[PDB]
Amino acid sequence: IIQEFVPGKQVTLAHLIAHPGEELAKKIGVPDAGAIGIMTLTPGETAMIAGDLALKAADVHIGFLDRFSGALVIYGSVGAVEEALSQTVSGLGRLLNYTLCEMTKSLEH
Amino acid sequence: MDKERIIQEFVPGKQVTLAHLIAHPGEELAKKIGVPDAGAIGIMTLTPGETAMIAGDLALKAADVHIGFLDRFSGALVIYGSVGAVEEALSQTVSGLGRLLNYTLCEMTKS
Amino acid sequence: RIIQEFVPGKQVTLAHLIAHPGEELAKKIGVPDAGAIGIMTLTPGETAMIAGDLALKAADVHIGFLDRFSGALVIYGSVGAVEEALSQTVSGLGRLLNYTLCEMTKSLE
Amino acid sequence: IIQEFVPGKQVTLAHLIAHPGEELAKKIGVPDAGAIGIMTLTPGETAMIAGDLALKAADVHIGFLDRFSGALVIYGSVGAVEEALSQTVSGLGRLLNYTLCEMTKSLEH
Amino acid sequence: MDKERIIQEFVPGKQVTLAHLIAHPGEELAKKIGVPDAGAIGIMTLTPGETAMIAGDLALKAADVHIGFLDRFSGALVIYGSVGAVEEALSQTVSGLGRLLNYTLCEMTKS
Amino acid sequence: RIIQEFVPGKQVTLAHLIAHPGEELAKKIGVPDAGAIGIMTLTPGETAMIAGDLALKAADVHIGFLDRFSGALVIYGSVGAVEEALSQTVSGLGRLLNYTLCEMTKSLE
Ligand SMILES: [Cl-]
Ligand SMILES: [Cl-]
Repeated sequence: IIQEFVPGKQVTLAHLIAHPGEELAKKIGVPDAGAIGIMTLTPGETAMIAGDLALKAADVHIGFLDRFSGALVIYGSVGAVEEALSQTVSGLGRLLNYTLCEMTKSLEH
Repeated sequence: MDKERIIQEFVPGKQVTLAHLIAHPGEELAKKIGVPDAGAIGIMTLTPGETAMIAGDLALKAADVHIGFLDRFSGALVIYGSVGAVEEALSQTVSGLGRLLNYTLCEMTKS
Repeated sequence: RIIQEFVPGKQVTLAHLIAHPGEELAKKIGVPDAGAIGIMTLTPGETAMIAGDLALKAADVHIGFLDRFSGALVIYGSVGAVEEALSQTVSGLGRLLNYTLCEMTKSLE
Repeated sequence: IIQEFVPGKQVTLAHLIAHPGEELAKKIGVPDAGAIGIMTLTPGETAMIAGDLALKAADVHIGFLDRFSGALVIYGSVGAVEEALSQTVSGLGRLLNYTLCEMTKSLEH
Repeated sequence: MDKERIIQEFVPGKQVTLAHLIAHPGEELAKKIGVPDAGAIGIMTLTPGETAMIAGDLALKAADVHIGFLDRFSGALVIYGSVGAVEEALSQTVSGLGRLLNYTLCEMTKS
Repeated sequence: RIIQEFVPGKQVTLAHLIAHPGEELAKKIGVPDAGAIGIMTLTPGETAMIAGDLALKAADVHIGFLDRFSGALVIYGSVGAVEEALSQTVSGLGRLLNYTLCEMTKSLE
């Protein structure tokens, strides 16, 4: 039989990369910051909503925001990126009842 | 052994997944989204994706908003204007899709 | 484990008769102040033109809305004409093209 | 468990509309021709391949060709559109092993 | 009763579905596809869609072809050039995706 | 009948060690004439940067290829370094982020 589909509302991951470094940062065209934070979101348009939440949560900036894939990549100090990721995931839960993920981190060194 | 392949038919459901008002997006976010800075940006996700065209027309007729972009393949509709205008456009677009085309609807949400 | 090869289904998802919409509702929908309005949705969306042709060939109706890709068709005319157009279009899509079909629905105020 | 997916190669329909008429033709932005032929194809890029096969099969022209949906809409005389549809479906089968459909028609009147 | 909703995880397979040479497309078709008239147009479909970027780079390095368009969301790659160049680019792109990235491959086909 | 709400899975689909590629193969791939090349593919594609960081943090490797969206990562360095980077990256994606994992594969000529 025909299967009917719609997008789910999900944060697939929300990951803090501490001190990614020059090589990695250049490859993805983001500043060589203290941290880069990456979120994968469904539907893809969520990246626009998440970008707003991140910017208002902490002193971070947007590396890139892609409505197609749903990727949101932010950068700034390690503490600011951690706070922005945490508040963005929690806000998507509170405002829009997203299925959430745990905040994960890759430490410096 | 290679995985078995099976042909599967799929149809999109008729659903508005997001209808969200971003109040006071700021310059950085507006530039990254790729629309002019405005009082508000409205974000909709439509399934089937092609409903974005009808949704854009409903939005324009409801209030003094502008189309940022409309993507019939991904199902995105992004509008901008005043907070009040964007709110009204989102509300009336969702209502219209429900009333006239029997869409499953989401709540109108706001940041 | 299997690999699913995705292909589109053919489905009529709405086939609705609005008997005597009246001046205000006709204006809202964007059609003349007709005896009836008929609203159909189907997928694939580009096949709305197929439904449009079947409706026109079936009865003395006119097209209020049809485009290339939306999968929505709005027709208008007398109640009998719109009823016949909807009935023959749904039946035709099922018989000729093996669409999965919804029930006809109607509103009268 | 995670479901893995890829596109299938399918002609979902291949439909000849004889004498669609001014109203329908204007709505879809195609000339008011003797016939309009519509094919739905997966993957969507197939519409580009099908367009070539149709144009070389008969004296038809392309109304529109959409790589996103996979729609191919052609126009011309009833006989030319019938031949182009028939040869396009058969060619996709021979050249690319597409899953095919039956050719369908909506008659004049 | 409303239909039950179930969240389902999906992943794209790694597959080249089409790698097709359109010889002598003609002016009408080239215009509708939206590329210059050339001796040939090459059409590829990639899954995951994002592989279109790597595929375009493989194509350019293999032969004197040009990118018509490359769509990382739909998985489309459309190239153009001489029949010989397009044939070589399609062949080497498919081969490279298989050899280096373990893609499931289609046959190189031609009209 | 059910409505499926689609969300992306997390999967590592290739994790391959090429020991002593040699001058010609290194040039073909586009990296220095290193002791080893490591090739990974994963989805969602934008998460290649996560793998890149884990690889760099794990061992003395360099990134030959990484971009924003492709889901492909190429690293290079000594055989031991590339082996360690691949092993720790695959393990890390599984443990930290609950990716579904493939087996490590290797080629030596
Ligand atoms: Cl910083
Ligand atoms: Cl004609």
